[PDB]
Order: sequence, then C-alpha cells, then structure tokens
Amino acid sequence: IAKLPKGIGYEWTGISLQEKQSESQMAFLLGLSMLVVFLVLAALYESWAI
Amino acid sequence: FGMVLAIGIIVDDAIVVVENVERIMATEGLSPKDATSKAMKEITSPIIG
Amino acid sequence: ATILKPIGFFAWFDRSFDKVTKKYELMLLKIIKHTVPMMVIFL
Amino acid sequence: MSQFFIRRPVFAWVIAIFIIIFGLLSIPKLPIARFPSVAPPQVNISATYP
Amino acid sequence: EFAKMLKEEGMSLIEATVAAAKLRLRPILMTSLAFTCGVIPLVIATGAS
Repeated sequence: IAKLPKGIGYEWTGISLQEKQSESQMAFLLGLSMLVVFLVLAALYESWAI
Repeated sequence: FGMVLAIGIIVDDAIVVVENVERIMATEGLSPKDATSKAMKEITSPIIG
Repeated sequence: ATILKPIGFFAWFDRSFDKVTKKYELMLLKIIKHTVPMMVIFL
Repeated sequence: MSQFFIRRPVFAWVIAIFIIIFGLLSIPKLPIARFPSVAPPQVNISATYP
Repeated sequence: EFAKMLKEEGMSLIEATVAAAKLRLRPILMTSLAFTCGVIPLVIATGAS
C-alpha cells in the first residue's frame, strides 16, 4: 500500500485490527507465567536451582 | 508528596530492627542468626502497636 | 540473618556522641528536678 | 512469627520479588495528573437562533 | 514504653525515666534527623510546581 499513489490510506478492521493491538501480549504473559512458577517452586523447595 | 514524607517513616522500622540486632550482638555474645531472633522477640509488640 | 555478618570521621562522631549522651543525662536530671516551671512553660 | 522467615529466607525473598514485580508492572499503567479532579460534572446544551 | 519496662523491673520513676531517655536518645535523633533531612529538597528546590 505504501507504493500506492499519494492520498490513499489503509486501515485494518475486525479481527485483524485486534491482531495488531495484541502484538506481543502472549509472549509477555508467557514470560510472566514462567517467572511466577519459578518463584513459587523455589519457595516450595527453598532453593533457587531445584 | 505522601511517598516523599513517608520515606523517613518506612526506613525507620528497618533502622529500628537493624539497630536492635546490632546492640544486642554487641552487648551480648551470640551468633548473628540467633541474635536476630532474640532481638525480634524482644521488640515485636512495639513495632505492631 | 542472610547478609549481615558479625562485626577518621567515625571515631570523632562516636566519641562526641558518647560525650553528648553523658551530658544529656546530666541535663535531663537537672531538668527533671524542676517540674512546675516547665508545666508553666508548656502551657 | 519471624522465625518462619529466618528458617526460610528464600520464601521471604520470593515475597519481596513478587511485590517488586507487581509494582514494576503497575507503575507503567497508572494515570498521571497534576492534582485530582474536583470539578463537579456538568452537561451543556447549545442552541442557535441566527 | 521503655520507662514502663524499667518500672516493671522495679526501678524508680525518675531513675527509670532518665535511664530510658539515655538508652533511646540516639535513635530519637536518628529518626528525627532522617525525616528532617529528607524534606530539605522540597524547600530548596525551585521550578515547575
């Protein structure tokens, strides 16, 4: 679309638009979940390596 | 502004506990780990109140 | 328990503060002697 | 009371880390304003008779 | 509170008060100076708001 003539713009709609908004939400939430489970298990076993 | 004014009070519990541990260790001969427990036992109620 | 381990300006500071503690004890005794004047002052 | 955490330093460090993580997550999602709004709500009606 | 403790020990009110004051003198200055010095930036600083 960038190659289309001047004055022609674009806009996403529907699910695709949502797909643009949640670009990296899943990866961040996954990292947070791994951190939380790591902390909980470390507390359970009282060790940072177990 | 509330956080700024509360800095001094929040640091003031840590100062109290650490200074009590230091004083009990210096005055009475004990291992630091047991000295901490004894100091915490001594001054538990004042902190809560 | 985990971090702390058994144990110029600092020397003078501690000596002066011990002297101040002794002096404060003395003044506090003298102050406690006179009661009514300080209740009047507080009012 | 405190004997629990003395015997289990990792468990207290985990609580501290949980609090720190929650605070770091919360800070970038808080409105910023100079003073709280104390303006009573108002509704305006505009009419025009030229 | 420490005056109450010294009274519980059975040690006279005047001597208990002076002893407690002597023991607690240094932390009083600790906490008081902590807060007082912590608020120095507010008065000195000049600028927006």
